[PDB]
Amino acid sequence: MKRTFQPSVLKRNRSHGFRARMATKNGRQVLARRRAKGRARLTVSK
Amino acid sequence: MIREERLLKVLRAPHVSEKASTAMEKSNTIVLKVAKDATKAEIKAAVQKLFEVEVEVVNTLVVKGKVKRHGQRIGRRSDWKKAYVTLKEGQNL
Amino acid sequence: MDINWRHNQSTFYHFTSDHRISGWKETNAMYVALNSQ
Amino acid sequence: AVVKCKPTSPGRRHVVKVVNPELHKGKPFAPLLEKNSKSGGRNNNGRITTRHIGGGHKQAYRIVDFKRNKDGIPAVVERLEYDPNRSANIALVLYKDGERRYILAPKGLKAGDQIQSGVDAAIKPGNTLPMRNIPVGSTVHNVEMKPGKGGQLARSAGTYVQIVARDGAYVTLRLRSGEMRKVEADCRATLGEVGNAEHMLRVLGKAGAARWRGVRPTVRGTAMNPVDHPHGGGEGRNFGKHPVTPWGVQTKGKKTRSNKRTDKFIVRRRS
RNA sequence: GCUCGCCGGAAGACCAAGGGUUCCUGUCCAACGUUAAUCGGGGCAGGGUGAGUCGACCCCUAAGGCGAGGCCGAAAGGCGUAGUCGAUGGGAAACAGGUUAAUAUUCCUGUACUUGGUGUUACUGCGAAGGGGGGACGGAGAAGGCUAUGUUGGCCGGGCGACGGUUGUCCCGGUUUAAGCGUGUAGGCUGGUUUUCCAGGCAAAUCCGGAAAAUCAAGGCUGAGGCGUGAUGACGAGGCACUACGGUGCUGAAGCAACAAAUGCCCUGCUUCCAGGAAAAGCCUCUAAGCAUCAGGUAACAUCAAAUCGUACCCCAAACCGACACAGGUGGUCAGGUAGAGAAUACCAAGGCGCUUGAGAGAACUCGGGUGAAGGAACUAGGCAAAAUGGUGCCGUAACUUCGGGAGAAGGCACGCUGAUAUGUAGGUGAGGUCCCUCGCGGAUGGAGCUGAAAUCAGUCGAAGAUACCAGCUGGCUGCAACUGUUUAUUAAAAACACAGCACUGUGCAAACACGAAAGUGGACGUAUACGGUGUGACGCCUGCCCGGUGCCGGAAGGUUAAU
RNA sequence: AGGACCGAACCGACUAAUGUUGAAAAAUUAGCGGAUGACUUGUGGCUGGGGGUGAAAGGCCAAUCAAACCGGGAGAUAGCU
Repeated sequence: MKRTFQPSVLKRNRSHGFRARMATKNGRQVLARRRAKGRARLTVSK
Repeated sequence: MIREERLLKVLRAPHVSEKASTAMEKSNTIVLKVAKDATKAEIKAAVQKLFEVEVEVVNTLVVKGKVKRHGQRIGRRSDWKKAYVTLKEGQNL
Repeated sequence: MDINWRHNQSTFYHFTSDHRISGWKETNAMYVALNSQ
Repeated sequence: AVVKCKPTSPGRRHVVKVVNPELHKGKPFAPLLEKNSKSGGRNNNGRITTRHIGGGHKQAYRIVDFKRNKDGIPAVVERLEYDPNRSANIALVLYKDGERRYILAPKGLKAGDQIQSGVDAAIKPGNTLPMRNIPVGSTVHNVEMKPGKGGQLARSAGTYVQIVARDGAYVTLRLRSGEMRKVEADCRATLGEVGNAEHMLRVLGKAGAARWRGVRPTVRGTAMNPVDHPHGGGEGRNFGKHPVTPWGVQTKGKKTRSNKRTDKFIVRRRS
């Protein structure tokens, strides 16, 4: 059956990637919480 | 021209294997590990000027590093670059 | 194995399915309730 | 020429076509075409603002000359063409100085026919000229509402506007609505009536024909739940309410004009 | 290794996405593998991915994103002009053969092609975020010409055969060759050329558009395939010499023709139909400012450059998405034989597999199937399930009907094999020869050869000739819904939703209406034959009475009536 | 010609049986509907929570939907167990 995760790298990055978190106020606050929690990978880039 | 300070840092090791060996003893090509940011003009110039031979053409691939592990600790090795340097008819090394 | 066992015990903790008991177990409880009314 | 299709396969049983042998079978004139991307009924916020729109055939826009600015230069009608963006047909015309333009095609106008815009134009159908020079009681289409702006009244097929008065700097116009409106008399207008009247006689026949003009289905309000439409719910068919829009405003009677700026120009509302 | 079975429009082959070393070799069997394991997609180590031509990057753009200024907004921020990004689309160029354990249009051999830089030489008006062309583009249908590919004959090499026969109307195998370059064909489109003039293409224009003449009747554009060359080369069934028996080298015959033939190519064509079918760059042209014995343009030759990243391997799956080595999901490409209308179906080729627990026994019972005396719905909520029907041709076919249907109504008959008509016909294709020449990829004649239905008559076999697989059960009365469609992903596919059609009502354009503190945007580059809302729901005959209540529309006299 | 007819791919999901600590958190097998269209599909884009989208089922919005998920107010409150 066709499950929910149908992967695509270009949609992974355009959607949840770094240049797209940095592109706005609230994604920069996301990166700030991931750095402050101290996190090995911030976004999902590769 | 390429400066000689750049041109010394490019070639890194001769690559020893059996594909390399049959490339030397069968098709004049010496195979050698180069700098990761080394272009084909740099490798050609560096073999022209550091082994004093005449290079016909260079073919460069980039080899991806293998994820090994020690114990239960993984790690990728490291990517390197391998240059197939096709020499002319007059060569030794 | 321990991590997979904790997550695979954590599978039906937030479910919704009402005809299946506990999210997964097949039954006849629809007919039992419906016949009780 | 309207044509009833023979009833092979339902779907064709009720179709009436409006065929026109004088339309150009071929490609339109290219440098008066441009891209016309379809929207889906959705504004710059992405949201559906006008419902029921979407799909349909790909269409290219045709720059139709509504202004009719080339004054005094005659133009022969080169051909007539199908325009997908309108109810009427468009005539491709060729001015004497070698410029082609598309105009709305009036009623009698065929290929090889002289039209002429401007003040000293002859009064005959196809000639755009200001309404202080048109006689009272003449059918007139493609009417401007502000001088220099372009035609906006009576553009849709089979539609005309009658000039009934010339009191001063204004002309009283019986719009196709039935409404009497004052327009400034310097506003150009094209003589005759616009010419595909039989457009209204076609009957479409099946559901997919509506679909291919870009008209998605219309779910009626009473078939929904109360969360969706004010008509909603009720255990079989159940209306019981005064009929409203999906936003609660009364349909079936309730007047929704509020302008106050253009009420000066309305002599009598429609009836 | 020999047999046996399974897939073969896939369970073969090649990719994209996705993964990321799973690829290949050596080595180990702890754990992983639903068993054992010497094996493995497991552990460990080593190896492996070679590009001017493939793809990305790059040039150009769609939807859409972002957006200097800007308009707007308590702040955050919204929208958006110039612009700038964004492929799933447009834009230069390589093919055959060989090779590795593992890469190959990348390496090697042979033969090519493309775009830029620079230099020389000959001629020369060049020049844009500007003008024009072009790129540039729908659905369906129909043939015609081809090819891939296949079949048969010829040729060449080999065999004459475990059991009757098999020197022949016999058996097995091979019969392959590309890009590029040259020619220009079956088609398809368009009249061509010269001169003058002009309110158009923001300016200019020799370009485009337009208006006059004059002359010629042809020119041009495009185009599959074939043919020639590439190629006296490669490949080639097989033999020969050594053989770490794994193979390794050497040598190597024929290498043709006929017919059939695509869903591929001519074809972005042609015919037709409404529902009227991207953009921008490369490309070709025109000039403006400027530069004008310079620069630049064109042509030939030479020379240099073409960087960077991807390239392993799986990819309908044990490697991706499904927690699993999960009976599920996953886009594109190639598509042989026989029978067949066919990409169905049966059996097969190439190729790949036998599904990572086995050995027995042959109880009840469960599951998947086969058959069944007599009866034949008596079962049951209900013919649920099963059984039955099932092909092609011809005959024949009712009520009712919107004249289309109903209709494949219903119901029948024929069907294999052999021989003759006819040493294979009708038809298709069509050589050599002959005739003419505007002479060749020509047309006329001619029929050799190949292919080849279908029908009748005669005979013969079986219980049965649509023999397997595949492949309608039919009829009568009636409710609802007109019809095709849509819907409760995961107990409801329906009479429900939709629908064409009808009506009412709003709406005069800065439209009503909707999203939006606003700007703005959709409505719509539309304009009342249009658009929005509401109900009803093809079609036919129709749609009666009630305005007291609630709503809406209209009226303005009087009563009451806020801020002030 | 056709929201035409029969029928594969392709899309679907009408019936039955199995399965129901499944091979599978919705499938398999045998039949079944559509199959040139209101079709189907790939790649990208847009719409967002009292909001979207809806041929309307209160359906769908990441195995979640009469108001998603995450985090916080938050140790809500619980005359009840």
